[PDB]
This record gives sequence, C-alpha cells and structure tokens, in this order.
Amino acid sequence: QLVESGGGLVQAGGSLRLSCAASQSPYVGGWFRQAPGKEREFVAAISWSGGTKLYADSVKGRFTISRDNAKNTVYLQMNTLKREDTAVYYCAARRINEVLTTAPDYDFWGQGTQVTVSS
Amino acid sequence: FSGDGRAIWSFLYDTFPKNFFWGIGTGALQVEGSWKKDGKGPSIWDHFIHTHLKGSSDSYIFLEKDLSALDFIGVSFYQFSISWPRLFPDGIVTVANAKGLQYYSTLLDALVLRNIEPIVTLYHWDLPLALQEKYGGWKNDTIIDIFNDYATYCFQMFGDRVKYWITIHNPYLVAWHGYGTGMHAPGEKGNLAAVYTVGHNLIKAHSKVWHNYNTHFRPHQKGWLSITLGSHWIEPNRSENTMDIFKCQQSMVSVLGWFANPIHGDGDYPEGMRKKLFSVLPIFSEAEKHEMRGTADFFAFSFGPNNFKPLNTMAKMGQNVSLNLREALNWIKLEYNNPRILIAENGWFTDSRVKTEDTTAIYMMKNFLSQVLQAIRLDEIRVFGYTAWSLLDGFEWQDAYTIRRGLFYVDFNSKQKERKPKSSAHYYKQIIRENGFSL
Ligand SMILES: *[C@@H]1O[C@H](CO)[C@@H](O[C@@H]2O[C@H](CO)[C@@H](O)[C@H](O)[C@H]2NC(C)=O)[C@H](O)[C@H]1NC(C)=O
Ligand SMILES: *[C@@H]1O[C@H](CO)[C@@H](O)[C@H](O)[C@H]1NC(C)=O
Repeated sequence: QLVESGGGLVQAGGSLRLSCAASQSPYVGGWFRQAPGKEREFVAAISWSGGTKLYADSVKGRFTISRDNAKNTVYLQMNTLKREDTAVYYCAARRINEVLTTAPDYDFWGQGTQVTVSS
Repeated sequence: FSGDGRAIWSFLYDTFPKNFFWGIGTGALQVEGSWKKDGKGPSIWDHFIHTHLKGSSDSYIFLEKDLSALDFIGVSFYQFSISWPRLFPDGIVTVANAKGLQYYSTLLDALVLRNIEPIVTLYHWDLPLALQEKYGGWKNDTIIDIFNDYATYCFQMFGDRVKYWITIHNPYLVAWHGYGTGMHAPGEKGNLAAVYTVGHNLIKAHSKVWHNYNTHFRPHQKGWLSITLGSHWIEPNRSENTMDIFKCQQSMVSVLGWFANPIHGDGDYPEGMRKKLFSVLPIFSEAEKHEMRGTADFFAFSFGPNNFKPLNTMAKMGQNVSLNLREALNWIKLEYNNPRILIAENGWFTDSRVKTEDTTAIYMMKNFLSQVLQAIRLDEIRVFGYTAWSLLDGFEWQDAYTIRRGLFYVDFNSKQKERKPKSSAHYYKQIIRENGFSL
C-alpha cells in the first residue's frame, strides 16, 4: 500500500528526493531508516494537512518533508547528505493525525529503499 | 438570496414541535479553569487576561458536578468546546496531551451513557499562544492547514460519539474584537486590513474542515457540521424611510452577511462589502467561491449579549437596536434560502450580584422562546433546536466575573464550586418537560 521511490547512490554533500506513494482516509506520512548494525530509527513525519512537520535531530535543517495529497505522495528532500545517512529508508503511515516519532505507532510500512552516500 | 432579507422591514402558542431538540451550552475558557494543569498549553486569552485584564467554574476538575447539572435540567444535547491548547499544547499536532484527551473522552463517554447528544465546538476563541507568537494566529493563512489538522484528529478520536460539530464559535467577534476594537484577545486595535484578513482565514479554515469532514468522516460517522454565526437585530427609526431600511440591511450584512454569504449564500462576500471595503477585503478566487459555498449542514445561530455589548461591537448606522429574535430568524430565512436552523446560543446576562433569583433571565427566556415558536409556526422557519446559554456561571471574557450567564449559580469564592440551580434552571427544566410553556 506504501511504495518508496528515489533511492540509490549519491556523493557526500549531494541531494536525493525520496517519495512514498499510497494507494488510498487521512494519514500521517512517516520516514524511518535502518543503518547496518543499528536499529531502525525515526527520520521525519508530516501531518495530513502539512501543518506539523517533525524531524529527527540528526537530520533537522538538512531534510525537508512535504506532501501532495492530490498525488497521494509524501516527499523527503534530503540535502547535504553524509556518509552516516547511508541506510535502508522505509516510509510509513499512521492513521490518527498525531505526528509521533515511535515506530510502534505506525501500522503501515513500505518495503524500504537503499540510500548509499559515499565520500 | 443576498438582499432578500430587506423585505422583513416592510402568547398564541405553548408547545413546541413534537420532539424538539432542547439543549444548553458552555465554552471551554469560560468554565474549565485549570489553565496550565496537566501540561495544557497557554491560549491567547491566558496571555490577554494577564496583560489587559485585572479557577472559574473548575469544570476540568468537577466533571461529575457538571453531569449532575445536565441531568437535573434533562437536556437532549450539551454543547461544549474543546480547548485546542489543552489537547495540543503548541497547536501543532505533535504528541497529544494525554490528560487533556482523557478529560474530553471521559466527558463524551458520560454524555453517550446518558443518551445526551454532544455538540462539540472546535474553536471558542482560545487559540494556542504558540500559534499567535509564531505566525500571528488567524492573520496567517498557515493557520488553515494547522486548524484542519486539529479538526482531523478530533474527528478521528471523537466522531464515533459526536454527531454535531461546530468549527468556530462567532467568528465575527474573533475578527472584530480581536483585531478591530482590541477588546478580545489578542487585543490588536485598528488594523482594519487584519480584521478582514482574519475573517478571510476563518472562513477558509472552516471550508477546508467541512470538506474534510464531508469527504473523510461523514460516510461512516453520519454526523453534521456547521459554524456558529452571531448577530444583533436592528429596526429602522422611521418605518417608511427607505434609507433607514437600507441602513438596517447594511448593518445586518456587516455582521452576519460577512460570514454567512460565503458559507450559506453564493460563496462570495456581500456585494456591498466587496466595493466599499475593496482596499481591505481579500478576494475569493472563482475556484474558492465554489469551495466556500454550501459548507454547512445546518445554520447555527448565536443571538446573545456578545453581539450587543459593548457599544462598539457593531455599527447601528443610525438605527434602532432590537432583541427581536423572530425577525432575525426571518432575515436568515430570506437571505439564505430557508435553511435548517439550530439556535446555538441564546440568553442574556445578570449583574454578578444576582445569585439564584434570576428573574430577568426567565423574562428574557420566555420572550425569546415565544419568538422562536412564532418563527416556527407563523413564519415556517426551520428551527430544530435551542441552546440555552450557559450551563453555569463562568468567566465572561472582558467582563470577567462582573456578570453571570449560567442557569446554575457558582460561588467562585467557594472551593467546591457547587452548581446551584437558579430560578431559570427550574424554569427551563419545566420547559423541557412540557416541551414548551406550561399547560
Ligand atoms: C506567517 O508566518 C510565517 C512564519 O513565521 C511568516 O514567514 C516569515 O516572515 C518573515 C518576515 O516576512 C521572514 O523573515 C521569515 O523568513 C518567514 N519565515 C518563513 C517563511 O518560514 C509569514 O510572514 C507569516 N505571514 C503573515 C501573512 O503574517
Ligand atoms: C434612532 O433611534 C435610536 C434609539 O432612540 C437613537 O439612538 C438614534 O440616534 C436614532 N437615529 C437618529 C439618526 O437620530
């Protein structure tokens, strides 16, 4: 029901835009990521109408989340990418319009997309 | 249609229609107290009271006492509002305040248990201070999405129990006193451009929420959503004078038509406003007019002292202010093509020295209700319910505790804040029992 796109390889300092397409009610769109040897962690999430955008401290000011409900798509603009941003990125969704940072509070998940940042 | 109300300017009945919908109302800032308890964020009125003014009913801590008062009256519905910053202390829909959620959920459960219908108002003037400080509040069109996010959460959490929704209580006063006179929070004066920008964002936020409800929640929840619009009434000094009549029409247009023409009318501001106020009144695009119109499942009408007092609340334009609720309802019927009407607020006030023998409140209620019954039976106006205002004495905005509007008296110097039925509570209880005046 959630389909990621936009991953791949990119150079350090570069930009990538991820997107997550739903298949269709309102939902919070979320992004998580899982790096080698580490647990899955929160990246960013956005309320149904876009008024509330929340970012993990590690990406605040470098990543920008947005959405286009006419396209059923949530976007994650990732700028100034770093080596430590390498991970599989998962998009997620939560029906209740409350923007949380906890993976157990999202009941819809995508398949993941690899993002690799070199040096 | 726009302008048709001008025609209005040229005890026969006891019992209301069978199963008429009797209710009573409060607003959160007026009755809740506990203004920063359990993590509640501050509102613009919390800040305004500290700066411009000098526990209240404690409804937040005395839920069971409010429920007992409702049971005594025997209402079929209870209108109350949710304090946005009690639920979302910073206005944005980050983690909800769990104790705030528990309070409103427990209240709704208690009403459902009693088969009392909730009528829930999302916004009764208590904007989270964080939104005012960061954006300028309703001056900023970012408020539209932020308000709709708050509405969305409320529909999801509460809409299986709530079948009647009100977005905004009396947007006229939010804009006019909040930004024109400065008498209400946030207390800005002059800045007429801000007055009409604020009104524009209130209307657009309302429309967005109605379309949200209509598309995403009505199919399963099967409820109704409106907006409470307040007005005065007015009458010409010279009955045959077409200029006095024209000024009466302009007076009603300036207060009620400002908000009702876009929402209940053709989707645009009243034509006369669009010309004289051209330099300050925002313009609806052609797409927006189609989205503003028809965004109310019923007409919610407020007719109370906040639309008459103080004097700067509206322009009389040289005419004669009137409390004739029957004629006001006729104006709505003519202007907005005979909609179903909920009287969402009606009553008057007493000096705070009047404790339980509120004889003038009974006199006003008798006259108002007789006018409603005449509107129904002689004028075929589609009034389906009546909200007595207010359930209990509370904080009355810039008037603080110097006036009382409750059907239940509260001694604000008593720790227990017992809700003592006034004469008007006993009277309204009997009105409900007999579905009207005594037989
Ligand atoms: C609505 O609020 C936003 C957010 O504060 C305002 O945008 C800021 O405006 C100031 C002054 O123009 C700029 O210095 C900031 O960079 C803006 N921040 C942004 C765009 O994130 C905006 O001006 C407000 N709009 C109104 C009509 O008051
Ligand atoms: C119309 O009557 C009201 C009430 O008596 C009065 O206040 C107002 O001044 C009158 N209008 C004019 C133009 O005298």
